[PDB]
Order: sequence, then C-alpha cells, then structure tokens
Amino acid sequence: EEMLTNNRIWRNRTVDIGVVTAEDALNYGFSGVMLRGSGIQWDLRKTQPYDVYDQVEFDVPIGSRGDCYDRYLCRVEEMRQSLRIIEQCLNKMPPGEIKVDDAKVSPPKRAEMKTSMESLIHHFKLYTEGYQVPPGATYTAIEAPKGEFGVYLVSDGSSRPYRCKIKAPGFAHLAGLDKMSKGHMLADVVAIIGTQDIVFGEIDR
Amino acid sequence: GSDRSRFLEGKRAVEDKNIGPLVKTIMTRCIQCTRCIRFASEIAGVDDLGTTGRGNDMQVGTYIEKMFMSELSGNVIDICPVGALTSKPYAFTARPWETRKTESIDVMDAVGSNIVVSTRTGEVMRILPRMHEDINEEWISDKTR
Amino acid sequence: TYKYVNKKEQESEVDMKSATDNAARILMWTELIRGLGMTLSYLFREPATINYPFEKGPLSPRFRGEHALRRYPSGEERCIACKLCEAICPAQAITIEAEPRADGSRRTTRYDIDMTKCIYCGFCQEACPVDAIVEGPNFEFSTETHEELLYNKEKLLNNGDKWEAEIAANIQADYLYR
Amino acid sequence: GVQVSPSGEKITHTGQVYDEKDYRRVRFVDRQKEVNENFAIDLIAQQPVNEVEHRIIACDGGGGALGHPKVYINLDKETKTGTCGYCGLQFKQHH
Amino acid sequence: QLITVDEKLDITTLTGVPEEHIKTRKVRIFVPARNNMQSGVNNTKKWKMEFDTRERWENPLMGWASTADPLSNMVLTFSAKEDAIAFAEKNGWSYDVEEKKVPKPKSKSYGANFSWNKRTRVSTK
Amino acid sequence: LKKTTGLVGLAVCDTPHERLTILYTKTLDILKHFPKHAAYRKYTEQITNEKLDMVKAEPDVKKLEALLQGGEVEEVILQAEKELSLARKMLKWKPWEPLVEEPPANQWKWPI
Amino acid sequence: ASATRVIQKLRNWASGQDLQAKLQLRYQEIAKRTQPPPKLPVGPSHKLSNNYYCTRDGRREVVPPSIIMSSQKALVEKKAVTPAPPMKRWELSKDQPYL
Amino acid sequence: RPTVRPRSDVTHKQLSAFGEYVAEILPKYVQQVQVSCLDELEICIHPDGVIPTLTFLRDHTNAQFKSLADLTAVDVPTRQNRFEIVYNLLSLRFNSRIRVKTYADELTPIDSIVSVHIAANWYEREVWDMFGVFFFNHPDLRRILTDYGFEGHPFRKDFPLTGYVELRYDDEVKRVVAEPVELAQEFRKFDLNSPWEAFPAYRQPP
Amino acid sequence: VKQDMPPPGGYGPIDYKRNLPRRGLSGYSMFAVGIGALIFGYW
Amino acid sequence: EMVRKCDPHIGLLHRGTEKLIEYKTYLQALPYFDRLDYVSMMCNEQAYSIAVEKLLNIQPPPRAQWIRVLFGEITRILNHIMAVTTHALDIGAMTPFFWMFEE
Amino acid sequence: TSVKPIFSRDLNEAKRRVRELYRAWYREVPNTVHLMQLDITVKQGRDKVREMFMKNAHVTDPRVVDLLVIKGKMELQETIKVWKQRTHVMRFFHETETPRPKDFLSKFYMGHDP
Amino acid sequence: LHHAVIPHGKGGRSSVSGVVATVFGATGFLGRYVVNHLGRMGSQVIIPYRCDVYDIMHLRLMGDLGQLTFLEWDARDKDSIRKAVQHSNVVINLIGREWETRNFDFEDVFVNIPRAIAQASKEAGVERFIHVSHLNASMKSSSKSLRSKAVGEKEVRSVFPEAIIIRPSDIFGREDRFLNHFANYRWFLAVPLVSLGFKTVKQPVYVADVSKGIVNATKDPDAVGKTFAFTGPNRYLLFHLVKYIFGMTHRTFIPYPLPLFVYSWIGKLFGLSPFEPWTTKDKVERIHISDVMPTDLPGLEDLGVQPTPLELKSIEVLRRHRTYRWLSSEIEETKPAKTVNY
Ligand SMILES: CCCCCCCCCCCCCCCCCC(=O)OC[C@H](COP(=O)(O)OCCN)OC(=O)CCCCCCCCCCCCCCCCC
Ligand SMILES: NC(=O)C1=CN([C@@H]2O[C@H](COP(=O)(O)OP(=O)(O)OC[C@H]3O[C@@H](n4cnc5c(N)ncnc54)[C@H](OP(=O)(O)O)[C@@H]3O)[C@@H](O)[C@H]2O)C=CC1
Ligand code: SF4
Ligand code: SF4
Ligand code: SF4
Ligand SMILES: [Zn+2]
Repeated sequence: EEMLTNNRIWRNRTVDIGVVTAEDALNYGFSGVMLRGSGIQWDLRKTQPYDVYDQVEFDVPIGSRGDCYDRYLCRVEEMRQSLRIIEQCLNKMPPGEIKVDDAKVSPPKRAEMKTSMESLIHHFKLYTEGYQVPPGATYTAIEAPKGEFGVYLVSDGSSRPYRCKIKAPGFAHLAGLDKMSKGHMLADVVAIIGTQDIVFGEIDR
Repeated sequence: GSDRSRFLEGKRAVEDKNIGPLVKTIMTRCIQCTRCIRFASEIAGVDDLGTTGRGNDMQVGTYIEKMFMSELSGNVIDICPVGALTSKPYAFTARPWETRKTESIDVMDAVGSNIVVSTRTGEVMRILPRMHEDINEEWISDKTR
Repeated sequence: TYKYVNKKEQESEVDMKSATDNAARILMWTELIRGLGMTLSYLFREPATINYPFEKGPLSPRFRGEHALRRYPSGEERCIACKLCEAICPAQAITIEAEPRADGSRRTTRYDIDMTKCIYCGFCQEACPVDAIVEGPNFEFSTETHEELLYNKEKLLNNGDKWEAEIAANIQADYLYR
Repeated sequence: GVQVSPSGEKITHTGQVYDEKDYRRVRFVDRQKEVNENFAIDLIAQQPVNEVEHRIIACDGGGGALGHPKVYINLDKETKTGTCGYCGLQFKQHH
Repeated sequence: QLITVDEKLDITTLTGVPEEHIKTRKVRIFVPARNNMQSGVNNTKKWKMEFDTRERWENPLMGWASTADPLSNMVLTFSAKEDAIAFAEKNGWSYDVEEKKVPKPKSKSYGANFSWNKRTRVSTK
Repeated sequence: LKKTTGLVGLAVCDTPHERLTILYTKTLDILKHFPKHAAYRKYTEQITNEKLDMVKAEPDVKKLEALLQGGEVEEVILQAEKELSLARKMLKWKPWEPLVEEPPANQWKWPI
Repeated sequence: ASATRVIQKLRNWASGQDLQAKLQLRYQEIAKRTQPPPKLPVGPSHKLSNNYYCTRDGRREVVPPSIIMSSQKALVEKKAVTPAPPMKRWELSKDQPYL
Repeated sequence: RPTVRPRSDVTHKQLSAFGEYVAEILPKYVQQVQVSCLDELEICIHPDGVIPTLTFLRDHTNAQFKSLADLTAVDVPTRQNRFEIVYNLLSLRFNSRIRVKTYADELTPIDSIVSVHIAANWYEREVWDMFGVFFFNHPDLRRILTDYGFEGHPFRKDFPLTGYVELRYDDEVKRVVAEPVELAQEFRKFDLNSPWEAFPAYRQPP
Repeated sequence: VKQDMPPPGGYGPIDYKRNLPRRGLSGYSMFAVGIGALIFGYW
Repeated sequence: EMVRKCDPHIGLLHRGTEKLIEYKTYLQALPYFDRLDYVSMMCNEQAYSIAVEKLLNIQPPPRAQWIRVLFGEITRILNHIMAVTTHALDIGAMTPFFWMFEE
Repeated sequence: TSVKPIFSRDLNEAKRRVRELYRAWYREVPNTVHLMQLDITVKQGRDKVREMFMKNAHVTDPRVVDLLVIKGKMELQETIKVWKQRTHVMRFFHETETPRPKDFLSKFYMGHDP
Repeated sequence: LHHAVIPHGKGGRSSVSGVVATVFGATGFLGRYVVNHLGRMGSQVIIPYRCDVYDIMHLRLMGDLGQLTFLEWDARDKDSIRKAVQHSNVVINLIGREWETRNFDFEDVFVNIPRAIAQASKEAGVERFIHVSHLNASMKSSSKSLRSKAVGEKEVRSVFPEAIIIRPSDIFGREDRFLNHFANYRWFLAVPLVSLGFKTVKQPVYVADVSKGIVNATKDPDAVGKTFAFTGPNRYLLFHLVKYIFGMTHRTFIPYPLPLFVYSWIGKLFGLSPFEPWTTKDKVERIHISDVMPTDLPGLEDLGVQPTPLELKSIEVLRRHRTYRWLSSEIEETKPAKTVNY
C-alpha cells in the first residue's frame, strides 16, 4: 500500500479508468465490488448475514469516484477489515461440535461407526447414495471477494440434484468490459480486467 | 428409524448352516421375520426351515444338517430382506448400484417367465425376476437364475 | 457501517508551507523514493527460498497424495471390496471387481485408480470402514508416461507395503479428529 | 508365493498370467511386472489360532477406531474355526 | 398472427445426433420394475425411457469396459405415458412401449391360517 | 448544499422540492387515463400522494430523507421520473386485462 | 537472526518502520509439531434419552409452497405493500471514517 | 430447536402480502404466485408478459428490483413447454429477492429484456447455447461457452454426458479434428435412487 | 478432559489500522540544500 | 491503439459443471465448487454448503459457523493478494506479487 | 395447428429467407480460402454448402426453417469473421472417420450396428 | 484368432483390430503416417527406435493409451529383433535412408535388414511381412540402390515366402524428399535438370494412399504373396512436373540443362556432408531412372484406396516455399500440368 497508493504511475495509470456509473452497474448486475467501488453501499454480510456475521463487527469499505483506484483501495482495505475479523473469530470460538448433529445428513465419527450399527449404516448410505433432500429451489447469494456468488439449486426427492446453476460474478463484470473500455486504449484496458477480480473458472462454467 | 445407538451391551452370534451350494447362510444377522418358513411351507411345500428355540437364542433353520435343494430354493434370497442368506455364486462379484438392469425373459422352460438381467460393465452378474401376474407370479426357478 | 477510502478534497486555502510540501513532492518526485527505499529494505532480508531436494517444505499428517492400500499387522489385505469407495469417488476413477478368495474369504481380484483421474479429495479414505485405501503423503511421483499413472492393485499394495511406517504415524495422529 | 508360469511371467494373488499366445506381453519388454510377493492367502495362514475361553467373542484389528468394525462370532463348532470376514483371524472355545 | 400446420413436429435437426442415433436406435418406455430384494415400490411411479445397449469392448490395456455409443446411459424420468411417446416421436426416435404392471389387490386374512376345514391351516404358528 | 454525492454520474440537480413535485403531480395526471378499477392506478396514487405530502410539508432535505426512505434525495428523483416513464408503458400496454391469455397446461407440479 | 544490528537500522529506516518484531520468517514462536492427542466433545443429542429423531427432523418439517393466486386451483381501501421494510443509511464507521 | 434452521415467520407474511400485490395489480400473464418455506418468492408468468413485469420490477417505487442476478433455463421433458426459464432479482432498497419464472418449448421463443436489464445480454446467449431457446430483439445472439462448430444444445437432458464428438490431432492433416466418441471406461451410471418416499404427504397422489 | 481446540483468554490486539509515518526534510530544506549545492557548483 | 469495440469470447474453459452436478450427489459435487473461483475456494463451498442446508431446513453448529467464517475471510485475503498483485503484473510492478506469495 | 409462428408465416415466405442465406455463403467461400490457408479449391468448398443445405430439405415446418436459418447466420457470422479456424470449417468434411458401409452385408463384418 | 486379437470394437481410437504390428522405419517420413493409420483404427503398433527419444515424441500421440509401446535396437545385433516381432501378427518393413552412411551402406540397409528381420520374423511365427521396395527397381538399373532393392526383394522371398511386397513410385507429402527437393533448387541460380526435363516420365503417389494401402493389405485374405505397385494417376512428365511446382511455388523457373557427366558429380560434392546430404550420386539418378508404364500389377484400387492426384494436395506441401505476395494464391490459379499417357 505504500508502494502503490501514493505513486504517480499507479495513480496516473488506474485513475479515471473504468468510471462505470452507479445506476448502470446494477443494470449490468455487478453486485460484488464494482458497485460499492462507485458508492453503492451494499454487502451481504451487513444486509444478509448468512453464517456468523451478525455478531461480527467490521466496516464495509465504500468509495466514491469509482475508477480502478478507488476500488483498489476498497480492495486493499477489505483485506484489513477481514484481518480485523480474524481478531474476533480467533478469540471467540465456543467449545462445541464441528458437523451437524444429525447422522442422516452428516456422517458419524469414524470410531462411532465401529461400535454402533446405525452409524455404520448411515455411513454406508451417506457415502453411496446421499440423504434425499426434499424438492425445492433456492438462491444463496454469497459475497465471495468477487461478489455475489450465487447457486440456484433445484432439488428433487432423489439423492442427486436436478440442475444446479451457478451465478458467476464475472459473467456480469466481463460484460461491463465493453462500456468501461470506451475512450481507453490498449495499455489500460489491460488494467480493467484486473479491476474486475477475474477468474475464468466461475464464468466459463 | 433413528440415527444413534443407545445400545452398549453386547450382541449375539448365530451358528451358521450349510444349506447348500446356492444359499449362503450368515445367520448372525437374521431378524426372525419367518418370511422363509412361510415360503418353504406355502409355495414350495417343503416344511424344513423351522424356528428352533425361544428368546434371542431362537434361531431360524433346520435343527439338523439338511440340504434345502428344491426348485424355487433360490427365491429365499430375493425374499429375505436381510442379507442373512444370499446367493453363493453371486457372493461378492458386484454391488447393486454398480449394476445396469435390463428387463428380459426367461428361456429354457416354456413358461416364458419375465426377468431382470442385471449387468456390470458388459457382463452378467444376476438374473432376477420381474413381477408379472399371469406368469410365475413374482418369483423364478433355480435353473434360470 | 461504511468507510470512505478516497474522500479528502477540501480547499483549505493552502498556505505556502503546504505548497512546497506539495511542490517538492513534485520536482523531486520523492513519493517514489519512499518506494525505492522500500525495495532496498528487502535485498538485505533473508530470501525465504529453500534448496528443494535438500530442503523439502513443511507438510502436515493429513496431506493427501499418492493412494495406497494398507494392510493389517498380520498380512491380510485390508480391503474387503465393499464398493463404497467408487460409489463416492466423484471423478469416477475406481473399478474393484471382486471374488471369494478361495479361502472362503472376501477380497479383490481387481482394484484400480486412474491417477489422471482422482481429484485427490479424500472421500475414499474417510469412507473406507476398515482404513484400507488411504491417500499417502507422497507428492514426488511424476511420470514420463501415461500408463504409469494407472495404478491397479500391485503398484498400490506394494506402495502401501512401502509407506506403512510413514502412514500409520499420521493415521495414529488423526484418528481422534475424524 | 510368486511362482513363474511355463511362459516366464509371474503369477499374482490371482491367476491372471497372460498366455504364451497373447500379444499383450510386449508391455513388459524393456520393462518388468510389478507383482507383490506377499500374498495374503498365506500370511494370514501363518498366524496362530486364539484359543479363547468364551463362546461369543470380539475381533478388531488392534484399535477400535483403527480398523475392523466390531463383529462377534459364535464358537460352537469345535471342528471348524470361526473367522471374521474383515481380517482372517481364527478362534476357538477351549472347551 | 397465428399459423396452422398439421405436421408431425419433427425436431430431428436442431439437436445434432448425426444419423446413426435417429433411425438405427431403439427406445423403450416403461415403468421400471421393483427390486425384488426390497419391498420398495417408489423406484416405480415414473416412466423412464432407457435405450438399447450396444458394444462394450474390454480395454486391451486395462480390463475397462469401453464404448463408442454415448447414448446408452440415458435415463429420462417422466410422469405419464402420454408425455413420453410425444417426446420420442418428436426427436425421430423409435419407441417400444411396455405397459404398467400394478399388482392385484388380494384378500389376505390373518385368520385363514387357523382354519378347521380349509387347507391354509399353517404350521410354525 | 450537497458538495459531492457518494454515487457516481448522479449529478446534484439542485432545486429539489420542485422536480420532486413536478414529477409526482405529473404521474397523477398521466394517471386518470387508466381505469379507476385498475389497481396500478389505485396503488401508485397511494404512493405519490404520501411522498408529495412528505415534500409539500417538509422544506429541509436532510430530514425529508428520513420521511421518504430513499436517502440521497437525488436518487429518488431518478426513481420518480422512472415510475413516470413506466405508467406510459403501462398505458400503451393493457395489464389490467382479464385473467391470463392461454393458461398453463399442467406446467408447474414440480416433483418429477 | 541474520541481521548483525547494523542492517536492522538500515532495513528499518529505508522502509520507515520496525520489522524485526513483525518479520515473516517463522523461527520458534509458531505452534510446534506433534501436539498432544485431543478428546473431541460429543455434540448435543448424544444423551441417551428424549432424543427421538421425530422431534428434531428438520429435513421433514418442510411442506410445499403456499400457492397464491393460482389461475385454476385457488383463485384468492386496500393499502399498498412492500416486500420488506427498506434498507437505510447504515452508520459511518467510527474510529476510521475517511481511510 | 438446535439443528433445524428456525422458520422466521415474519418475512413469510411480507412476501406473501407482496405476492397478492403483484397479482391483483397485474392479473394479466400471472398465475400462482407462490412463496416457499424458505422465505423466498416465486411469480410465474405467461411468456408474452415478460418485459411488462421486468420494467415494473425495475421501475416501481415499492418493487425496486433494478439488479439482475441470474437467468437460468430448467429442462423438464415431461411437459410440452419443457424449458422453465427462471429470473431472480434483488432490491438494494428492500433487501428482498424474488423469482420470476416462465416456460417455453423447443420452439416458442421469449422476447429479450436486454433493454430492461443489460446484464441479460449474455445470460440469454448461454441459454441459447446451452438449451436453444431463441430470444427476439437481442443484440448479437450467439454462443459464448461452446465450440465454434458444436452442433447441439448440451444442457438439454436429451444430450449425452459426453456428447457425440471428441477431438484429437491427426498428423495426416495436421489439425485437431473430430472423429466420433470412443470412450475407454464407459461412465457407469449408478442407480442411486431408493424407494421409500422420504417425505410423506409431500408427494404425488394419483 | 475434553480439549477440542478453544483459545486462551484474549490474545491481545492486532494492528490492522494503517500507519504510513511521514518523514523527510520537509519543503524548504530540500530547495535550500539543492540551490545551495547549485550556487556552489557555479562558484 | 485506442479501443473502439471489444468482443470477448469467454468459453475457452467451459467444461460443463452445471451438467455434472446433475449426475452426482450433494457430497459428490462439493469439490466442483472450489473450481469455479479457483482463488477463493472456501467461499464457494460456504455457498453450496448453505443452499443445500436451506433445502434441508438445517443449521450447522456454532463452532462450524465461526470457522466457516474464519476461512471465508482468509480466502478473502488469498484473493485480494491475487487481485492487487495480478493487476500489477499487467501494469508492470512485479515485486508485491512475490512478497505476498511468501505470505 | 393454430401455433405461433416466428420470423415468418407459411413456408413460401420462409424460403426467400433461406435463399438470402445461400446468397451469403456463395460469395464468402472464396473469401475464407484466401484469408485462412486452406487446401480446398473452391468447388468442393461450395458443394459442401449445398450438401449441408441438401440435408435438411425434408423439413416442412416454417418455424423449423425459420430456426435453421438463424443457426446458419451464426456460423456465417462466425466465418465471415475469423472466430472460426481452419480446424472448425474443415471439420464439416469428415475427412477422418471412414464412411461406414450403408450396405447390410459389410455392416456386420464389423460391429453390431443395426 | 486368440481371444483379444478379435476385432470387437467399432471404428477406432479405443477399439481393437487384431493388427498388433511392428513397423521398423517409424521415425522418418512414411512410418509416421503408417502408425497414424494403424493407431487411429485401433491397433497395437510396436515401434522400434534406434534413435533419439526426442525424435519419437510425435509418435506418442496417434496412439490410444497402451497401443503404442516403444523399444530400442540396432541392426548390428541379434536378440533385438527377436523381441520386437515376438508378440506380433504383422510385420512391416520401411527401412531405407537415401544414401550411404559410414557404417550402413545400400546393401547393409536394403538387403541385410529385411533378411535378418524376415528370418527372425519367420521363426517367431507371424503371418505377414509387408515389405517396401521401390518401383523401377527390377535389376540392371543405372543406380546402386535399386540394384540392391531387388536383391532384398529376393532375399526376403527366399527367407519369408508369402510376403507382401509394395513397390511404390516416388512419394510426395509434407516434409517429403521429392517436392521439397525440387522446391529447394531455388536457393541457387536455377534448376539443373537433365535433358530439359524430358525423357523422365513420372507418376508420383501420395503418402496416405500408400499408408491406407499398407493398412488394408495387413487385413485382406488377399495379399498372401501378391506383389503390388503404388503409383497413382496422372503420369506426369518431369519438366512439367517441376514447372507445376515453381508455378505453385511462385518464385521463378528457368532450366539449366546438363548431362550426367557433371550433374552426377555435383552430387558427389554435396555427398561430402557428414549431415543429411542435399544430393548424392544416386539421388540424382533415381530422378532420371524414373520411367515406367503399369503392366499387370494389382495396385491400390484393388486394395482399398482410390488414389489422389497431385493437382489437389500440392498446396499443403508447397504453401511454405512461397513468399508473402504469393502466400495466398488459390489453386484455381496455376495452370495445371500437362499429363502424358504414352
Ligand atoms: C539560484 C538562482 C538560480 C537557480 C536556477 C535553478 C532553479 C531550480 C531548478 C529546480 C529544478 C527542479 C528539478 C527539475 C526536475 C523535475 C522534473 C519534474 O518535475 O518531474 C515531474 C514528473 C511529474 O509530472 P506530472 O505529469 O505533473 O505528474 C504528477 C501528476 N499528479 O515526475 C515524473 O513523472 C518522473 C517520474 C520518473 C521516476 C523514475 C525513477 C527515477 C529513478 C532515480 C534514480 C536515482 C539516482 C539519481 C541519479 C541522478 C543522475 C546522476
Ligand atoms: N519417401 C520416399 O521418397 C520414397 C521412399 N520409398 C521407400 O519407402 C521406404 C521408406 O523409406 P522413408 O521412410 O521414406 O525414408 P526415411 O528417410 O524416412 O528412413 C526411414 C527409416 O529408416 C530408418 N533406417 C534407415 N537406415 C537404417 C539403418 N541402417 N539402421 C536402422 N534404421 C535405419 C531410419 O531411422 P532414423 O530415423 O533413425 O534414421 C528412418 O526412420 C523405403 O523402402 C524407401 O526406399 C520409395 C519411394 C519414395
Ligand atoms: S426371511 Fe431372512 S430375516 Fe426373515 S426369518 Fe428367514 S432368514 Fe431370518
Ligand atoms: S471402502 Fe476400503 S475396504 Fe471397501 S472396497 Fe474400498 S478400499 Fe476396500
Ligand atoms: S481421493 Fe477422491 S478423487 Fe481420488 S480416488 Fe479417492 S475419492 Fe476418488
Ligand atoms: Zn477381524
């Protein structure tokens, strides 16, 4: 952060690049960091805390004038506010159990399936068939560091699923590579791609 | 059923039989449902596989060494829900999710009985029956399995 | 809670002392010098590299690598051909066709991993109710050919006849966690 | 008990030796045949019989969590020996 | 706006399936049978559309069963027979139906095992 | 009296309490051409007439934000002129029309 | 340790902060190897009584979705309605609001 | 109860109340608004009325759903209109999500919402590439994810798991060319599907 | 007897907050050492 | 050198891990989700391990939730290293890439 | 049967739409062989265009012909542009896989293929 | 036959054909196509190499995971031929360099390699010994190779009878020694070809036509001794055969005729090259012996192939030899050659 957040070059190479405005990010569906980098206060840990994030104090870095250096700072600084949370998640950890206490959804202990029967049966079914989720459908949107990592499960009574589907934050950001690359040339379009936190696995799926 | 055992005492084990080269008794796991004496007394007409004793010490099978070698002796396999007595040739060649099941017919007797031939990667592992009411009823002979 | 990262612009009628402070940042470009001294701070450090074949980096007892078929302390191949280790293997890598051993016992005639498959996920050593198939701490078993990664059963028992001094220590270190 | 076939190749746990008239013996040329010399058919036979006192008893593999789900055997037969399907350990009743 | 056409609704062409898997390919529509080991009859109640099997040659290297016809492990679950033939006629495939096999309802009394006159008088209780 | 919004490309557009009034008053007028029984006209009038009273009584912007949720007032003028643009679309279209054209053919019983 | 106390001052200066206390080359402070064996706690519900699965069967408390305005099955002054109360200006992150 | 994910009864009335709202405001092209035990909403519609309930949900004071998330296409080949095409949307303002699904045949297209949500420029293209559902009024429909000669719509359940062609290098023509599929293991479809309903009174009565 | 892996009391604080200590002969000493070095170069 | 119109043809890494989950149970598909974002692994597992839980109407224990959050925000640091620095290789500064891949 | 059409009406309007497409390939096969190095002359390049149009003539449904044109406009947009390769366009020819005998007698000197 | 030599498999690339084969010269030009036409259909192909492991990498593909197994050897020993042809049903002979090495001459390579193989192959018990002589090589030729390539054609028949002997014409293909020979005369002032090219009638043949011919010869019940001749159509004349090349390769073309008094001595100057020579005493003379009319022999068309004309597959082998400003030139263009029937 010393080496980069005060130069000219880094500050004359990222600034005013990718000035994707607020209401157009949402029309494009970024939802992760390419919108809070433009001032949209939004995060699924202060708004939709899914695991233990209710009782976890931290700050959501927001930046106005979102131009590949203002979201850089939102990206260098959520490395801090996550380093702040380690201070919490290390201190308070209750001495409890580690998997679901329900042997038809989470298999038993590897020694509990050598004294007892049922634990051996459920072990012989969990790791052959599964556990027969009910039919339904969900959308778990999770804030991975790219953003709203989504999963549209569609279940049936079987132990297999019926068409999962994955929301790649990056399948919407890479489509924003067309308007953000307007006015900007070959040597700073190369920087836009890195200011979308691109990974070509989540997308190409 | 439940998830956990509150059983911490000690089990029992039963003394295995030698019914024959088709039926492989492991009777530590029999649950005394009498779905094998009601077969050998009402469909085969044999009256051999009685229940000998009382309590947990009760234990299905002949009191003596006898060979349950009849036609329709391989159907105690299919009818015992437990795997106490199962098929000796198809002892350990496969495992049922591994299979692929194609519905075909018997030959070699003129009944034209219906069958589920189960395969494992381009080979044959069992020859099971289909339920069809006019033909046999639900079960097949020992030659065609 | 939200935090502004780039928001400080407020014209305080910058005094001439705060001008040179800015006009000597420029014309001596000194903010960069604070980067050159920053990289000068690291050549004088100890480079973290390690002479690999003489200094092979740190691992832990659960590091899952090359598979192996363990064995009871009195011979007796520890596999019993259950088939709940290919029914879970997601890469569809294992084929364990079996027979009665002619002792009356129950063992494999066939076992297989295609190590060009085998995602190295651990589902087979945690599913095995007998601790036969494990996933050893090898990670130097590269091969010049495709056929040497089709470990069947003889390359995979004797492999387990190799690392058993080194496996059991890690299994003994971890049968409380699993 | 690795004993060579009349062709020359070695025998495995299971008789699988490629016949003399087989074309798939090239693959061992300039190479060799990984075959385990320690047959479990015999090592388990090189193991005595625990002449225990009770009629119903337990087997493990040296550690309840370290192998062999705990199964129990009926040692009424004095002629044959009772064995666990997991190991091949034999037992007797002594009376 | 609306347009009339009485044709067979062929979708032979929008799917690849070059030529060998349209005409030289059978189809079977059926309720799968009951695994007679179990008394469980919920693996019935659908109308799977399994296909014929073809050559499965043993790999010369290894023993693996290998194939060339990919359209072999091809289950497709439906809920009615009227919905299955409408789907295979469409894609150019040739169906061969086998109708449902429900078992009879059967009068079963616990007391007929204990008859004076009749012949169902059981033994072993 | 707003220097720099948090947002980007959403200019100040000073003189609120006018445009927020020019628009809501203009929805009420581009309404009244719908049917009275159409529930879009029934509902959005319940919306605007609240917001129009939460501007026609409150002159201070910062507390007006705490009356019509939608803080950063300028983000509301973007919405007020957007609903306005939608009623026009809902006029040339006929959403209040009778129960659906071509209902579904056993299309949704999910477990297959 | 490989510092010899004349490069510490250089190394601490050219960067501009102390880094002999916050170095990234781990020596001994780390947790060692071969920790003592644990005894993991059995979770709840291992208590041998009042643990019928029928009471704690979350997987089976499901029930199919409540259909609203079905065109052929249900067919079910009035105020306006939002899908939820709206989100607002959260807070402003005391102890570091402008960095 | 310690292992069963409490139901949180409050946000099941909020959405069901907004469900009647979206239906009676808009009886056209809407049927069986539904809301699951999992507190999430579903509004199924007739495909001629897509844009009139995406502009509505983008441009409306009490239904601000201006950010698109996904556009799937589920295949169910036991019905005429096999392709269920599911939208799911998000309110920054209300912190509420919603589901707006439709139907379609192998040939009964659906007009595109690229004007409403530009995010669906590519979510629609993949649906074309994966399934084959055409989309009226769409800039540059074409493949994204499949090869430049891939005859087929792969996520159709009619499509085999390994396709019909696979590629390799032919030294005789010096190219990566296709000859039809020739496996070495034959993917073993296991029959992992039990009897025993597992969910009674949550089932199919004849 | 149980010890899964809990922590001990506290662990003390971490220092996540940024700290770039400003430093340098400020704005007059630079040009003074510069120009003074540059008149001497002329004399 | 100025860019008038770009046309990415993402798809050169498609494999089809929305169609293979269809043939693999919920545990036998978990490690596919590491592959999607191969930089932030646990944050995907943490997602797929909730959509499944929702359908099951189940909650994990607390100690799992905490550690599931602990690694969910170590992956947060595995990635913004992989984004701050990979965005600098393309621009030229190579060293903080190396400084952090010891970290 | 009172079905909804797309991009056309009864078939005779949906064949100019097919000829407008043949009106785009026949002028752009000599362009591709120049752009990207190909062995084909022009005539076994153009005859293949007719060969892949004289495969789907058995169709009699407008909606289907309205749809096959579109996929052709894809593969012409992908060929007038060089998004394809020598590999992809010389993939239509099936030069590698030996053409199996249609006749009965030789069809089971190898394989159980009915 | 046995149980695995059975061809139970469709097509190839994972199937079986019962064509477990040795192909000795599978490091050069023709054998890389032979292995391709065996491995593609599904066949074990034993490939003995005397050479760099790096030069046999391109043979690692065109092989379906076990059917490509390599081993080492040299001609000057025994027990390295009695390991390759052991587990075989087929044997193929493709050896022959173009010249004399310091250690292997024309007689050590065209006579003593097939003899030792075919005897060492008859003892094993294999059924087929496809051999490749060269057409125009009856005896009494003007060369020294073709005077020895018929000796091998007799010292094989006298050792392993019932052998197939293919006598192909002068072959062309990518990385050939025939079209890429005349193509590289452009490095000098011009082409010194004899008698202004005339008096040298040539019908060349494409590689795959030869290779598809071999691969089908190892499967027929026919060809249990039948000689062959893989010649191809369009019996060209050399002057027009070369003018076609240098119109295809658009550089230029002017002749510079010579007798054999000097044009066979220039080869003795370039024959003094420790590396792969550009010409030789005899590589000049094959070009000029090349004269034949087909008389009775079976040929391709009664073996499985419909041969390919040079008019069509000449881009692929001369598109490299061109300059920019001719790098795309559309064989629509370039004035096909004049073919002579005689
Ligand atoms: C007494 C009366 C008479 C006196 C008369 C004399 C009057 C005094 C004259 C004073 C002159 C001051 C010094 C003149 C040079 C200054 C040049 C300069 O101003 O560079 C500015 C430039 C930034 O320009 P800009 O586009 O505006 O970027 C800021 C945007 N926010 O900055 C840059 O972009 C340059 C960045 C390049 C960094 C490259 C790194 C260089 C590495 C340094 C090597 C260190 C060793 C030095 C060796 C020196 C050679 C011996
Ligand atoms: N290609 C042509 O121009 C024509 C060739 N032919 C005939 O076709 C056959 C194929 O020859 P071709 O393959 O074209 O020529 P190559 O130059 O390709 O030589 C083929 C192989 O012969 C091997 N070889 C040659 N001499 C020896 C030796 N003394 N010891 C061991 N290996 C040796 C070489 O191995 P290495 O690679 O290690 O040198 C080379 O791989 C020959 O009979 C040839 O006469 C006939 C007409 C035309
Ligand atoms: S049918 Fe099986 S379980 Fe029932 S009594 Fe007979 S042996 Fe025992
Ligand atoms: S689970 Fe273990 S014992 Fe069972 S077959 Fe697999 S490796 Fe063998
Ligand atoms: S580690 Fe995972 S992928 Fe590898 S063999 Fe075991 S179960 Fe299969
Ligand atoms: Zn045991």
